[PDB]
Amino acid sequence: VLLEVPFSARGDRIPDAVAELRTREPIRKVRTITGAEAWLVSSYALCTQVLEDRRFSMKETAAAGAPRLNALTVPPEVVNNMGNIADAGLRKAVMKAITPKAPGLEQFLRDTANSLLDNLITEGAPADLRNDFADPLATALHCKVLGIPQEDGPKLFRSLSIAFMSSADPIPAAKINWDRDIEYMAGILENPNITTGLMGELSRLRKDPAYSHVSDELFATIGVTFFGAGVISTGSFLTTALISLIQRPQLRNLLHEKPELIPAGVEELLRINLSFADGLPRLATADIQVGDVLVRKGELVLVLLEGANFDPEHFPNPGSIELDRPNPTSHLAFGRGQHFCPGSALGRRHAQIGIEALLKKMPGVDLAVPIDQLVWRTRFQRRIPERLPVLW
Ligand code: HEM
Ligand SMILES: Fc1ccc(-c2ccc(/C=C/Cn3ccnc3)cc2)cc1
Repeated sequence: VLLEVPFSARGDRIPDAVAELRTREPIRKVRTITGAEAWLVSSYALCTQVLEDRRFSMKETAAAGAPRLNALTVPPEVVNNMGNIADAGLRKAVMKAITPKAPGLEQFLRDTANSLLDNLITEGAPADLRNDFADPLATALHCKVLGIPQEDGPKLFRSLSIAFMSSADPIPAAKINWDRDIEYMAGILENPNITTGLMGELSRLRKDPAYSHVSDELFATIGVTFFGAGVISTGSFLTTALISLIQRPQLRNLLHEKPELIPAGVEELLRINLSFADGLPRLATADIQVGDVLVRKGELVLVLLEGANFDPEHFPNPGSIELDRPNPTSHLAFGRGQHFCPGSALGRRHAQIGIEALLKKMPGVDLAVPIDQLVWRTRFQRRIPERLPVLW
């Protein structure tokens, strides 16, 4: 049979097959869960080529009749969300609202992490570091960043186990949740009490004549999409980074003893992270040579992030965490090119503060079950354990 993607939902180890593929066929034909054919790209060189050539288009993946990685979970126009934000003149305001350096935000993150951890310690081991630490921390962070009530976070969070599904077919619950969450964000924009964060700023610009013909639809869409992408990405990254750290007691102890090394540690944890369950999809808008393959206009290309990030040509001894690499931020964990993650700095800070807090409170943190007992979520856009049971 034609090789099927994805290879494994496990986020604790890279399949031996990725390295064989990278060496022998760094661009290779595969079949996606929809039955469509696609080109899987797995070397640093070819992954960077695709992501830096805008003729491999994110927007066009949404075209009717295209070969699909998975079913849309947002309206087709929303696949071009960042381009819509740019065209509306809103990129700078969005970026300023989501920087980790906003006054009080870092201290809020620290206080929230420490309170979550104190609750776990009071209750006693075992603790679930995903559902009762990493995801709540992500959720609290994004409510603060958006300027919305903390008590609204849990309901918004509960859309995400459906919103970020990677499904062969359209998902009826995804539309129900999308429409409801859009209505929530539209109400937020009409709420005079919402004056801070991303939604407070968007509410102001919505009433500013310089933005008078931006649609109410776009303003609410920004709220739903930034909450969803930010929460799912940060909660999932921190969860799987904590596994990688628990798997490395020598590194855990070093970062505990020398917390000034945590930023370098988080950068390597980003590099080796397996959180993205599928390659990043793009549709060719011209015939383009990629390695030994002439990709044809209309074909689907999938950029495998761990293909690039474990490439031994670019990252020697790729499975080893090294805090002194000469090319440390040159990984693709945040993508590359036109669609580079707009939340990258906030995502770094969320993980840095979360790990700093956990190592101080739980220096002896260890898995409370054998690692093979973790239950890896399937048919999802991220690789995550359903529960992360730890002791300390
Ligand atoms: C460790 C945390 C995160 C990781 C690993 C991550 C990863 C990524 C990656 C790989 C992309 C590129 C997708 C592509 O090119 O197809 C991306 C884009 C995106 N990220 Fe993140 N992200 C993180 C945190 C965040 C946060 C905190 C936010 C917002 C608050 C965010 C919002 C977005 C959005 C809206 C896009 C789409 C950009 C576009 O279409 O041009 N992400 N992210
Ligand atoms: F009910 C729902 C349905 C869908 C969503 C939803 C889906 C996708 C994105 C954004 C993906 C872009 N992206 C690429 C890499 N990381 C992130 C945002 C929100 C939220 C609630």
